[PDB]
Amino acid sequence: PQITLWKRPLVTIRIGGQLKEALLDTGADDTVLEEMNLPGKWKPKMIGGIGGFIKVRQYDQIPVEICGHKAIGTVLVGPTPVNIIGRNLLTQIGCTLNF
Amino acid sequence: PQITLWKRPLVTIRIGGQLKEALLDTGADDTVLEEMNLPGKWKPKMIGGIGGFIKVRQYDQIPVEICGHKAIGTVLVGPTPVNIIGRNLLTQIGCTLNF
Amino acid sequence: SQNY
Repeated sequence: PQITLWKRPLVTIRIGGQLKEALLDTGADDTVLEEMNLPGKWKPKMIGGIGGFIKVRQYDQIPVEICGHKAIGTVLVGPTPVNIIGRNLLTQIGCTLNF
Repeated sequence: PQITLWKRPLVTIRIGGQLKEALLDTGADDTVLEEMNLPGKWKPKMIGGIGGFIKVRQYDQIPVEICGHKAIGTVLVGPTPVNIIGRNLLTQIGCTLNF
Repeated sequence: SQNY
């Protein structure tokens, strides 16, 4: 699909058997999801942006489907205000910026 | 152009006669630059990011050339970790996300 | 307002 930027580019994702809305974020290196009790081993991590750092849990090799396009990689889980799809998954679904 | 996302979507902008590098960021409502002088009136504003909220200076109707494409609009200046071009100017240059 |  093509997503214009008049509005926040919110799309449906499927992760861990849950359907969610998530923001396609070309500014994010990583994918950060709202607090959710995923099974699996994790490692603690800190990620930053405007306003500073939040503590998150890093899960590896998590299948995530984004608008029907499959992807699998690292997802960070913690108190983000919004589910964020970062470049690690955006590259797997073939996502580009175009102008 | 078409910009893939295996690397950070960093581009050169011109603003206030000066060249800077900035991240094309579909996850940002607004355009936030690191500390710098801009001409004209500004008003204090607060914005939110992943780590919490910050205080910025808001400059309206600022011309910004982005990868050769002209925008004129709001530029926020404050303690962001990287210069970001948000949707307010991305839309002006006709930027979409495509996959 | 919101910038991720």
